[PDB]
Amino acid sequence: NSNICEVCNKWGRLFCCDTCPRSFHEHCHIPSVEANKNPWSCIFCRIKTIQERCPESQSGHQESEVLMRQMLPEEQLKCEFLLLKVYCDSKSCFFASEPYYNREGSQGPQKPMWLNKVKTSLNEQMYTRVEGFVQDMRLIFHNHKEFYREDKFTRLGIQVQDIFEKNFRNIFAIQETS
Ligand SMILES: [Zn+2]
Ligand SMILES: [Zn+2]
Ligand SMILES: [Zn+2]
Repeated sequence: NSNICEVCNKWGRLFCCDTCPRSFHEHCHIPSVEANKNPWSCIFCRIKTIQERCPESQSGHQESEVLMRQMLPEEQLKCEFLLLKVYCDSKSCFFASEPYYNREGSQGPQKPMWLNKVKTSLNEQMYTRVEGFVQDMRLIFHNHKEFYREDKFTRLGIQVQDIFEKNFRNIFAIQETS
C-alpha cells in the first residue's frame, strides 16, 4: 500500500485499502473509514465495482436527467466520491471551512457554503436528489467569484470549479460535447 494519504498526501495514522494500494486518513476518506470490515474496500474500488457490474452505466447521460435522480445508495456514493475528488486538490483548503466576508466594496453572499458543510449534509442524508448536492457545490464557487470580483484571487474559484465539473462529467458519465 501507499505510505501517504491519497487525499491530503501526508503520512500519519492511515487505513489501507484491501483491494487497491491506496491509503487514507480516517476523516479524509468519504465516508469516514468504517470501524470494522476486513477486508475493507475504499471508495475508488466501490465506484469501480459499480462500473464493472454495469458497463453501460458509462454510456453518455444528459445532466438534467442526472440531477433529478433520487439519492439512492449508488448516487449517494457517487456524490461522496465527487466530493472526495475536490478535497484531493490542495486548493480545496480555501473552500473547506466556514468563510467570512469583510472586504471594502463587496458584500458577503446571501447563502454561504463550504465543503465541510456539504460533507456534513451528505453524512446526515440531507440531500434527496443529486441536484441538491450539485447546487451546493456550484454555489461555493459562484459565491467566491461574486465576492472577489476583479481580485486575482477569484481564479482559485475557477480552478477548483473546473476540478469539480470535470469529475462530475466523469463520475456521472455525462455525454461528451464540444
Ligand atoms: Zn489525509
Ligand atoms: Zn481501493
Ligand atoms: Zn447493467
